[PDB]
Parts: sequence; structure tokens; C-alpha cells
Amino acid sequence: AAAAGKIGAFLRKAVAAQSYGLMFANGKLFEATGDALEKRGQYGFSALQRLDGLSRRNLAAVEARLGALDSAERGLKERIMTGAWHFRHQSNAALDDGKTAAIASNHLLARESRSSGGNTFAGDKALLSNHDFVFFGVEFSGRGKQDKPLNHKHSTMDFGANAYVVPDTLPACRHGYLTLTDHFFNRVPGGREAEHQDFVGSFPQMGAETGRWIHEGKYRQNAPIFNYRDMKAAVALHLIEFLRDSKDAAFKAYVFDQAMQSGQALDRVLNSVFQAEFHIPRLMATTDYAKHPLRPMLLKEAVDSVNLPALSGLVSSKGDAVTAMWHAIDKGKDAVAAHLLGNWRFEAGDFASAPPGFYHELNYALSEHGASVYILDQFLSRGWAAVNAPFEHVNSGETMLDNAVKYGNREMAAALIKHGAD
Amino acid sequence: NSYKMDYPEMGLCIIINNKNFHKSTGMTSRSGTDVDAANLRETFRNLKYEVRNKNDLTREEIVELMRDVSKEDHSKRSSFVCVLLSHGEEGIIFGTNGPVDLKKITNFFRGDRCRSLTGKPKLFIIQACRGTELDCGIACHKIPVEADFLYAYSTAPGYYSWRNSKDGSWFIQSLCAMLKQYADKLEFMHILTRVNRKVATEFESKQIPCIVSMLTKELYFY
Amino acid sequence: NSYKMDYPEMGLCIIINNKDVDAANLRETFRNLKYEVRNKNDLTREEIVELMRDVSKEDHSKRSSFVCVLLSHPVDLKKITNFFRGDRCRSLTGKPKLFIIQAHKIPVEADFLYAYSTAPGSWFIQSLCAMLKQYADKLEFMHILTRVNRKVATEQIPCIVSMLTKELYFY
Amino acid sequence: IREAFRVFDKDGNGYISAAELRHVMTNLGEKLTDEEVDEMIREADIDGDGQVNYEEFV
Ligand SMILES: NC(=O)c1cccnc1
Repeated sequence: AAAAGKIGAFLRKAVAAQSYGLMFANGKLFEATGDALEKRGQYGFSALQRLDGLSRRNLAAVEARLGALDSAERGLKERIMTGAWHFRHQSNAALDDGKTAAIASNHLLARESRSSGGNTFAGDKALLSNHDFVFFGVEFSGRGKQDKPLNHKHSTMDFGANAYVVPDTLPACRHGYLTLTDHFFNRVPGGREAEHQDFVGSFPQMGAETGRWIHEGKYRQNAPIFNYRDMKAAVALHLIEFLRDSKDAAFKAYVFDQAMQSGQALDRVLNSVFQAEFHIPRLMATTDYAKHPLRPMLLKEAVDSVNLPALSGLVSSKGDAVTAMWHAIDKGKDAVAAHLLGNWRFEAGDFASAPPGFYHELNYALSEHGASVYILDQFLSRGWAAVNAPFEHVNSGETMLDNAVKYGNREMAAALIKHGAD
Repeated sequence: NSYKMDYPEMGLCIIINNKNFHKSTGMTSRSGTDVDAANLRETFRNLKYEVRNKNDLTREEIVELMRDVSKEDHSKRSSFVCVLLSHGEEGIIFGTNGPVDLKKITNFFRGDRCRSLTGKPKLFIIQACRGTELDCGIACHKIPVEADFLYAYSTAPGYYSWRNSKDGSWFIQSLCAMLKQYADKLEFMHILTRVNRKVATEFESKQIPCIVSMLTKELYFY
Repeated sequence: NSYKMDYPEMGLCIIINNKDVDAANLRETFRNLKYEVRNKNDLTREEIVELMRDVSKEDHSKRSSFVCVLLSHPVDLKKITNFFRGDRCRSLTGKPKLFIIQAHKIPVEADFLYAYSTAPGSWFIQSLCAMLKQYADKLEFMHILTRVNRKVATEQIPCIVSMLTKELYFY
Repeated sequence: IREAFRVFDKDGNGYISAAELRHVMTNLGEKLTDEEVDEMIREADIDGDGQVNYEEFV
């Protein structure tokens, strides 16, 4: 019937309210600015009207401070407010799953449903606590999903070797917020640092100012966020106010020469002035998307992101099987270790010396801070490691139990004193 | 004159890397420091030194280690090098559990408190950092003094960085590059001046290393 | 590599005394290096600040470097030196600023050099003048000043704080 | 404001209101994805059962 079309929207809004309630109740920029909320555990719809008000104020703070857009700026505004937007993910994990994508946030991917991967850092859960959002990069070309996207890096970094492109008409995007730059890194990449240097170099004056100019400099860290309704006008207004400040021939010769071809000529104007971000609240599950392999994926990326099929495709001999085993010894990947043990037959002498790129010996690597107890137990039980052998190159004269006690790892210490007198 | 660096063995090297601080202090993780430690180990191993790598020592362990090395017999050795990589403040270095003063570290290496090390270079390299993690919205050195001590401070983690994992620090890798390239025809002071020229000048968008020198002669590593 | 000392004017030198023969020796040896010395006798404990302010706002475009001898026995050194960090002294950017002091906290700048000593003319100043007279056209300033360190130690010890990014030769 | 109450035509009043039936109904008609439906039902009511048409997000 039709009630199923309304209960779905109600539940979607209810679920999206919790990723905003977490960000607003937690975090501290929102009480250092005046946006914080009260911690509740199960937030209501009050976590969305706050976002709406914030976006309205952020839009006003530029729209009411600009001029009047006499005769030409309205065309530039309309070419942007009526365009087609697609979002690019670029992760190194396995998300296609045949015919349905499913991209989850950190707070869900580590919500007692343990997994592997991630590119988050510290402070992200302290200042903002936006670790419960799915991040995307915007693409203003307007061309369809079945294409080749013309961007690879968001600010300066490649997040993965598989771009997952989705259109902005999905019902899931209705509760996502935009930001003209990285939420945590308010800076804009420099003109020399910006991608597609063949474009910026054509205008040596345009790239001289798009290098440091942060947004909302009242706190040097606060960034303006726009909801779905106000995201299209905000980027156009900020572009216009930037343009009416830059002194270049682009302003008259190219930004009003991109009107008929809003492909590269717009995707290189807007992705050079700004570096936009889209944040979908909790989960991006859909059947309409596109997976484009930008570049081949390395052993390190397949190990870190437990891409088991990709790992099995990359590993073809034993010389790289031992390298992948070392990669799994680091980072504490238990699934990778089990997969490699189930296929290859290793020998105790294979791990007798650290391969190039690894700075620690076998026992120190097995016993260090972020070590894995599964791998340590397997190595001790298969006789590939000596429990009482002392370190020689780092902290000479100490044993693995010294690391276990030193870092306060009760499980590892108990596992260590099961296989040796120590 | 020079420091007569043609002894049988050329000194002793100590590298102390602190990366995983106690949760009580509430300090960051200092990612990408093992690369710095390995770079320093290789750089000073190519210089015929005897490197000793020590990782994550508490406040009371650093003092014990320093007292254990100051009581050795450096009579056949030419110099002594010590490298410290951790957090800190303007005039103090941090262990994993608590801050430890730098003055007390070098008292064991005085001319009168260490007879085997007199008229010999004693190099101390400090890479201290402090993050501005004030989650609401974001100038001196207490220096000891003696006849043959040289200090090289760098209290700066860089003006900014991206989400890419850091490959160390520009100070340390620049120092290693100059040691690899120039430290067979140049004095140490000139090498440090070139390190100053590279860091904080070619790394412009902020601090700059300060070179406190009390050496009474010239240092040629060859 | 090195700095540039081929400007029309070698630089400005200010010798501030606070109450003699060492000051006269410094004047002679620095005038020998084609400097422009402005000897000032005992000044007020605050008079020095506006003295630096007057010389901070000048036109050093033809001057190679700056030297400020502070031969005295109290005003904070933070405000004396901070006039010159490039932004204020736009003329003095990328050029050496030497501060020779005889009588510790240190300010960190771009091209500042310091050289302290201890109260017990003076052996430090006599050694400095003798070394500058003997080696000024051969040795770098660092080597000259460490020779001064050796001389003073052979007969406390001066400490040198350097932020210079290039070598310095007085010729 | 209150039409969400009348949306719940499957009047399982004062109970779990057949949460399995809601799971079945959600992924038909509008073609909801299973990984979205599981989050929907999880956030519908924690600790098992008893949503009883709460609609207390307002
Ligand atoms: N998850 C990502 O790869 C991504 C893309 C754009 C911005 N931030 C993160």
C-alpha cells in the first residue's frame, strides 16, 4: 500500500537522527560555538532541525553579505543550482557484493560487528565525533554513472583503487550534509598541490590564491555545513564571492566560457576553487551505483582492508605469500593470517629475517603494542618462534613477556606463559 | 685544532624512541617514528658508531640507562652521540610515564663526573614535539653548560599536514641526508647550518631548529 | 652556501656600554671591518628600547648585516630583539643579525646569532677582538668564535646560540 | 505530526506489532535493501520488543 512508503521515510529519518545526535551531543566544537546538544542515547528529531538551522545561518552569512548578482552572476548560479551531481567513494575494501553496495561508517563497522580497514585518526572523535558518517567526494560533470570519473584524489590523497559512484537522486542522500572542504582539515589544497596541474598552469594567477584560504576563520577550525536543500546554492555563492575577489582573466574569459560545456570546464573550476565533501548519515545501501577500477591494488592495501578475493588474486607464489604474512603480522590481521595459513605451507626458517621495509625482528613484531594474539599463538604452536629467545637489535636482553607486561596485555601474557617456562 | 677522531673505535651511539605513552599522561601516538629511528640507525651505523636502539623507556629507565653508559670505559672511543625522539616542552623531554629533566641526563657526562670523556665531543640531538590538541579552537630553553657539549633542538612537528601517513619528520630526514652526503668533507656546524637552511625555509607554508654549541674545537667525522 | 656581504654598506654597529678599554677595542676592530659604529655610554634601563626602535625603522636596503654589542652588567631581551623578525623590519630579512653580549632563556628567530659570557678589560672581549683581527679573511665566524671558546676555556665558557641558515664571512 | 500513527494500519497494539511482519513489509513495494532494513528494525526499538507505536521522536 502507501503506508509502507511513509513508514520507510519515518524510519530513515529516525536512523539519520542518531548520527547527528552523536555529533552534536558529543564533540566540543559545538559547545565552543553554540551548537552542542544534550546526550540522550536515543536522540529524537531535534538533531535534524539543529542541522537545518545551522545550514540556514551558514547560507545567510554569505548570501546577505554579498552584492546583487547584477546580470552575469545569475547565469553562473543557475548553471550550478540546476546541474547533476554524483558522489565518489574510492575505498580499497570489497563493497560491490554482486548487485548491491553497502558502505558503513566507523561507528557501525566497529559496533561489536568487528571488521578491518579504515582511515580515521585521533581527534576526529573528540572535536567532531563524525566517525558515524559515510564520506564522499562530489563530481559536477553531469555525465552519467557509466563513465570514467575525472578525479582520483580528494585533497591530496588516494583513498582507494575502486571508485563507487552514485547519483545525488538517491533517497539516502536527503539527510547528508555538505562541506566546502575537509571537515577536520579546513584548509584548501594549494594551487601547486591541486590535481590536474595542466589546467591550473594555464591560469598562473588563479592558483595563486586557492592555497590557504580556510572557511569560517572565526575559530580557525569551525567549518560551515550545508544540508541537502542549501548545498547547491552555497557552492555557487562562495564561488562567486571568491571570483569577485580574484584578479585574473579567468573571471571574464573562462568561468563564463564553461556554460555550454559543464563537463571538464566545470569539474575543474569547482574542484579547484573548493574541495567538496558529502557525508551520508549511517549506511549507503543501494542497487544503483557504479564500480570503476582506477588503478591496480597493492598487497599492503589488500591486507589492510581484508580484501580476501583481491588478496588471493595478488598472492600467486610463496615469496609474496611470506610478505603478506609479514604484513598481517603487522596491523594484527587475524583473518588474513588464517587465510594465508589455510593455503600455503610455511617453514620456520621463512620468518628468520625481516624482509625489506620491516624494521623489527620476528619476536618483537609478534610481541609489540598492536600485536595479534591469534598470530602469536599460531606461531608458538607451530614452532616458528622461540618463546624465551631474547631481543638483540632493539631493547637487547629482553623477552616477549617483557613486551606483554610492559604494554599491559593480559591475554598476550597468559598466552605467552602457556608454551614456555619464561 | 680538531678533536683527534682517529681512535681505534669511533664512539658510541644511543637512540631512544618513545611512541606509545602511558594513557595517564594523555598523549598522542606519534605515528611514523620507527622510520626515523631506522634512518638514524643506518646513518650513524655508516659512521662506524655502535648504535643502541631503545624503544619506549619510562622516566626512571632513561636515567638508569644514561648512568649505565656514563660509567663505561670510553678510553678507546673518540666521541659520544645521543638521540632523543619523544614529546616534550621548551626545556624538558618526556618519557612514557612522566617528564624527565634534560639537565639531570647530562650531569653524568660532566668533565669531572666522567673522566673517560674529557676533551671529547658529546653530541645531543633532541626532536621534541607538542600538539595543539586544544579541542575548542586554537619560548626558551633551560640549557646546561660545559666545555664539549653540543645540542640540536627541533620543537616543531610541521606547520600543517594532510591525512597521508607521515614519513617521519623533515628535520630528522634532512639531518640524515646531510650526514650521508656532506659528512666526509664538512664540519658538523656547517652541516647543521645546511639543515637549518632546508628545514623551516623550504618547508614554508612555525619554528626553526636552534643550534646551541659549546665545542672548543672543530668536529670532522673522518 | 654563504651570505652576501657585497652591499654598498657593510652594515650598522651599535656598541652599548653601561658603567671601557674593551669598548674602545671593539670600536676599533669593528671600524676596521668597514662598519659604522655608534658608541653609546650608560643609558637608562628603558632608554635602550626606543634606541632599538629608532634603528629598527630605517632603510637597510644597502646594508649587508646588523651587529648589536650589548657590553653591560634590567630590561628583558625579548622586547629588544623582537623588533627584527622580518615582518616588522622588512628591510632586514634574510640577513644576519648578530648579538654579542657579556654580563638561560633564548628567543628563536630566523637569522639570529647570540654569544654570551660571564662577568668574571675582559678576557672574552680581548680574545674576541684578537681572533677577529687575526682571522677575519680566512675563517668563518663559527670557527673564529669556537677559537674564542677554546681560548677562554684554556684561560667559565661562552655559549653560542645560532639560527643562521648560511655561512658568514666578513669579506 | 500524527499521520505516522495512522500509517501503522497493521495494528499490533500494545505489543511488538509483529516485527517480523514489518521486516517483510519494508523490503517489498519500495524495494528496500536488507542491510538498510536491519538498521531500521534495530533503531525501531532496542532491547527486543515493545515499540507499541511510540512515535516519540517528536
Ligand atoms: N571515504 C572516502 O574515500 C572519502 C572521499 C572524499 C572525502 N573523504 C573521504
